[PDB]
Amino acid sequence: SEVVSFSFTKFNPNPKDIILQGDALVTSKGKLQLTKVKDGKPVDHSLGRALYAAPIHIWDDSTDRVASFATSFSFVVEAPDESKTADGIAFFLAPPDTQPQKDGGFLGLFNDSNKSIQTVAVEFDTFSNTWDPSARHIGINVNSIESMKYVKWGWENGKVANVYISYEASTKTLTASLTYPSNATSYIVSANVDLKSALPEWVRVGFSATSGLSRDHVETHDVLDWSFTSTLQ
Amino acid sequence: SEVVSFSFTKFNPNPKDIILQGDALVTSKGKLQLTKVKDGKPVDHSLGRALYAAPIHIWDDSTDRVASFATSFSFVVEAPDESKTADGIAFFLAPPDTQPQKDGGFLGLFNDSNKSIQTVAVEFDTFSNTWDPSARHIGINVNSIESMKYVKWGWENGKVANVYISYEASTKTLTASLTYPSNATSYIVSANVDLKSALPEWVRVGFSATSGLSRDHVETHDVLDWSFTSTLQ
Amino acid sequence: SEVVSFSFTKFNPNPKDIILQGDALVTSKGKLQLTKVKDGKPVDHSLGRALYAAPIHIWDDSTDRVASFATSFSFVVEAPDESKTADGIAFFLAPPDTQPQKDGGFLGLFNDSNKSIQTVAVEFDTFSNTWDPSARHIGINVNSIESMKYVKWGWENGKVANVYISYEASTKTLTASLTYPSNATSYIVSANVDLKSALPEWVRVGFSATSGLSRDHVETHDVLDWSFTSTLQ
Amino acid sequence: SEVVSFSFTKFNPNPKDIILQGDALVTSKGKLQLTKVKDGKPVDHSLGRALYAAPIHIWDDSTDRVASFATSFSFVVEAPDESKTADGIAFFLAPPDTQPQKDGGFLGLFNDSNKSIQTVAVEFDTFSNTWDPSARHIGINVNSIESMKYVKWGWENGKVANVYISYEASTKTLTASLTYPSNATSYIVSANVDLKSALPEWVRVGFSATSGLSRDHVETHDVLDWSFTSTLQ
Ligand SMILES: CC(=O)N[C@@H]1[C@@H](O)[C@@H](O)[C@@H](CO)O[C@@H]1O
Ligand SMILES: CC(=O)N[C@@H]1[C@@H](O)[C@@H](O)[C@@H](CO)O[C@@H]1O
Ligand SMILES: CC(=O)N[C@@H]1[C@@H](O)[C@@H](O)[C@@H](CO)O[C@@H]1O
Ligand SMILES: CC(=O)N[C@@H]1[C@@H](O)[C@@H](O)[C@@H](CO)O[C@@H]1O
Ligand SMILES: [Ca+2]
Ligand SMILES: [Ca+2]
Ligand SMILES: [Ca+2]
Ligand SMILES: [Ca+2]
Ligand SMILES: [Mn+2]
Ligand SMILES: [Mn+2]
Ligand SMILES: [Mn+2]
Ligand SMILES: [Mn+2]
Repeated sequence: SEVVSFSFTKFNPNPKDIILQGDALVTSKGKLQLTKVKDGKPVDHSLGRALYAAPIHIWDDSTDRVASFATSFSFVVEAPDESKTADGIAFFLAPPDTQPQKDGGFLGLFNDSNKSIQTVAVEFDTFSNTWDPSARHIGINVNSIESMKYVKWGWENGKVANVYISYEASTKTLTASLTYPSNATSYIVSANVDLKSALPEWVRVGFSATSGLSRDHVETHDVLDWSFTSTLQ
Repeated sequence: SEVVSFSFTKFNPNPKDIILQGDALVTSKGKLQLTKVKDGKPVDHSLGRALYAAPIHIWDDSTDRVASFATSFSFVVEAPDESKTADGIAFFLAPPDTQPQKDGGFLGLFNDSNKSIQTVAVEFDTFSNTWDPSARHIGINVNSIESMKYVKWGWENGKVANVYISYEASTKTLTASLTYPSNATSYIVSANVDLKSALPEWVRVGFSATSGLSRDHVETHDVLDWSFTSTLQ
Repeated sequence: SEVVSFSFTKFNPNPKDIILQGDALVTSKGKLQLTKVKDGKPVDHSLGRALYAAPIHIWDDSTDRVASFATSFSFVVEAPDESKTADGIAFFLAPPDTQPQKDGGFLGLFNDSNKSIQTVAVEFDTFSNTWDPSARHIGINVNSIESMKYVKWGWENGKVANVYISYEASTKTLTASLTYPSNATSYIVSANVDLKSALPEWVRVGFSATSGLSRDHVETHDVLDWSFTSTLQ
Repeated sequence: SEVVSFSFTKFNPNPKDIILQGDALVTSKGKLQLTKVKDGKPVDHSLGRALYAAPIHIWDDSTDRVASFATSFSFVVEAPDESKTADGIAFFLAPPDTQPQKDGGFLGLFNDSNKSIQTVAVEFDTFSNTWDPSARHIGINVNSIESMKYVKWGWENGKVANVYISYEASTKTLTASLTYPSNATSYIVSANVDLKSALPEWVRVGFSATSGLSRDHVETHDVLDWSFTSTLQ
C-alpha cells in the first residue's frame, strides 16, 4: 500500500511544496490568494491555480486498484457587490503536468474543442453560465465544465466556508460538502465517479479559481488551510 | 496537547475496547448489531448502545480549551416494511458512566423529567414522534430528544449509509452528513453547539439505537465500521 | 483491521483515560509521577503504575494475526545520590485487569511462585539485584523479572531520556531504544518475542516503577510525554 | 503548522512521487534498487539515489522554528563475498535541486574542494576509507563524508535491516537505529545536529548508495519500504 498526507494550517509565503500557477500567490499572512487583488480589491480577468508538489497515485492498472482519499479546506469568496459575482473556485485532480486552461466560466480547469482535458473537480460556482443551473451551486464535474451533479449553494459573501470532500473507492462515491460556521448552514452533493476512466493513474491535486471577465463581476478566491490524505491498496 | 484516535474496518465479536450496553452485540461477521434480531428479523422493544472504552477529553476548565473531533462510520437500517419504521440510531457523546435511557422514540439517549441528561447526539430518526418534524430526519440534539436543527432525510431501506461528522472547536460548529453510495444521494445538517455548556470535560462517544414499541414498527440498526479522532489543544 | 493511537504532550492532572495504580499521580505541571515525592524528594518503598484506558488488541486467535505497535515517551530518573539508586521504571503490556505486583526490584510488574504473571516489559533498571547483570541496564523481559536480553545502560541522573519502542509482528521483533538528548548518547536492545505465547489476545499498556526498599536507595520516575499506536490486520 | 507524511509498503515500478537519480530503479517486485544489478549480480562503479517528490520544510527563517521528523525503512545489502564490501547506503537531506555527487566512498552524497555541499545524512558504511573508522559503521554526517559520530556496525550479509531515524527539534537531537530482526541485533547512534546551520529552509529527503570501485568490492543496496513524517510548528 501507499499512503500520502499533508496538512497546512496556513500557507508559506514562498511555498516549495505548492506549485503556483497563473496569478496565484500566498500572502504575507499565509492565505492562498488564487485570484488577483490590487489595493485590496479583486481584479477581473484573473486565473490562479495551486497544486501539491507530489503526484498522487489514484489508481494502478497492474493491480487494478483505486485510491480512497479525503481532504478538508476552508475558503473565502468576497465580492464588493453581492448581486454580481464570478466566476468561482474549485478543488480538482488532473494529470501531473496539468497547466491552466480557459479563464472566466471555465474556472481555469476546462476549455473547448472535442479535446476536453482530463480533470475531475468539485466546483463552487458563483456565476450562471449557459451550461450552468440558474443559481449558484456546488458541482461535481467529470471532464467537462458542465456538472454531472450539483446542489444549489447559498453563497455567503466574505464568510469562511469549510469544505470536506471524500472519495470511497469501493463504491466509486465522490462526496463534497460545504458548511458556513458563521450561521451553521450546510450543503452537500455526491456522485458516482469512476476515477480510472476519467483520470490517469497518477494525478496532481489542488485548487483553481477565476474572477469574472468584466469589472462588475469580481471577487476573491482565498484558501485558508488544507489537509489531504490518500491511500491506495 | 492530547490526540486520541481509533479505527475499525469492522468490529470484533468480543470487543474489549467497546462497551456494549443493552441488547448491542457484534455478529460473527463483525457487524455492530445495536438492536435485537431473532431468526434474522428485527424485534420490537429493543435498545442497544456502544461506547469506546477510553474517555475523550473534549474540554478543559483550567486551560479553557475545546477539542475538535471528526468521525466517520457506515450504517444500515433495514425494515421488513418501508412504510412503518422506528425508531432510529444515533452517534452521541455523554458522561463516561453514561447508561441507557428511555427506549422507543427517546433512542436510548434521553428520557423525561426536568432532570434531562447531558448528551449531545446526531440522530437518524425513522419515526415522527410528537416532538419531531413530519418526515424522517437527521437531527442535531443538545440535551433533548427534540433536535435543535434537522434536515429531511430520504432513508433508503437496507442500503449502506456513510456518515461524516466533524466538530470545529474554534467556531463551535457541529456538522453531520449522510451519503448513500448506492445512488450518490446526500444530506447534511450543521449547528452551533457550545460543548463546554452542554457536556462535562470528559465524555464517552459511541452509538445508540432503538427499535419501535410495536411489532409493525421494527428495523435493524447495524454499524459496519468506525473511525474517530479528537485533538485537544 | 483495527488501529488505535493516542498522544500526550503532557498529562492531565485528573486523567480519565489513564488508570493510575499505586502511588502514581500526575503533577499540576502535567508530569506522570510514578513514585512518591514528599517535599520534592523521592521516598522509598514506593510503587506506581499507569495504564491507557482502552485495551489493545495485540493478537486474535480466530484470525491468527499479530499486531505491530510503536510508542515513544520521554522520562526522568533523579536520585539525590548517583552511586545508590533503585529500582527502575518500565513500559509494559499485561492483561487488561492487571494489578500492581511486587515492589522493589520486581518493578511492580512481577513477583514469585511458579504462578508468574503474563507481562512483557521493557525495563530501565537502576539496581543490580541477584537476577540482574552487574551494571544498570535496559532489559527486554518476558514473563519474568530476569531479562531475556539486555544492554548496559549509562543512566544520566536527572536528564531527559527519550525512548522509542517498536514491535514488528511479521518478524516477532521487539526493539527498545534510549537516547539522552543532553549529550546525544544512545542505547538499544532488541529481542525475538512471540506475543501470542506470552500474553493474552487483549492487553493494557503503560508504565510501572518502584523506588528502592531503603532510604539511601531512592529516586524519581517521571514520564513527561507519551505517544502510542498499534495496528492489527 | 505544516505536517507532511508518506508511507510505502513497497515501491511502484514507475514511481512518479519518487525522483530516481543515477542507476536507481524500482524492480517489478517493488524493491528500490539503488545500485546496478546485472544477471542478478551487483556491478561495480554504481551510484543511485532516490528522493521524495515534495520538498520538506525543515526550518523557517521568519518564524525561527525547526521541524521534527521521523522515518523508518528496511534495507538489504548483499555481497557475493563477506570480506570485501563497498561502499554503502545512506538516508539524507539536501537542497531540493540536489544532484548526485562523487561515487565510491563518497556515497553519491559528497565530493571534494572547499565547496563541500549541504547534505546531512545517516550512512551505513561497508568500506573503511581513509576518513573512516576501521570497522563497518553507522555514521551521522553533517556536510562531510567524515562522520561526526558513529557506532560500530555488525553488518549482516543479505539480511533485512530495519531502520528508525528521528530528529527532535527542541533538543536538536538526531538519532539513528538499526535492527536485524533475523537475530534481534541492534545498533544506535545519536548526535546534536543544528539543521538550520547545516541545511537550507527547504530540503528533499531520500536515499543514496554506491557500489565499490573494483570488481571484488560489490554489493546491492535495496530499500524495501519507507515511512516518513515531518511536522513544523
Ligand atoms: C465564457 C465566460 O467565461 N463568460 C464570462 C462569464 O463567466 C462571466 O465571468 C461574465 C462576467 O461579466 O463574463 C463572461 O460572460
Ligand atoms: C414515546 C415512544 O417511544 N413512542 C413509540 C414510538 O417511538 C414508536 O416506536 C411507536 C411504534 O408503534 O411506538 C410508540 O408510539
Ligand atoms: C527484592 C528487592 O526488591 N530487593 C531490594 C532491592 O531491589 C533494592 O531496592 C534494595 C535497596 O536497598 O532493597 C532491597 O534489597
Ligand atoms: C575514494 C573511493 O571511493 N575509493 C574507493 C573505495 O571507496 C572502495 O570502493 C574501493 C574498492 O576497491 O575502491 C576505491 O578505493
Ligand atoms: Ca459558472
Ligand atoms: Ca423520533
Ligand atoms: Ca533490578
Ligand atoms: Ca566508507
Ligand atoms: Mn458550474
Ligand atoms: Mn428526532
Ligand atoms: Mn533487570
Ligand atoms: Mn563513513
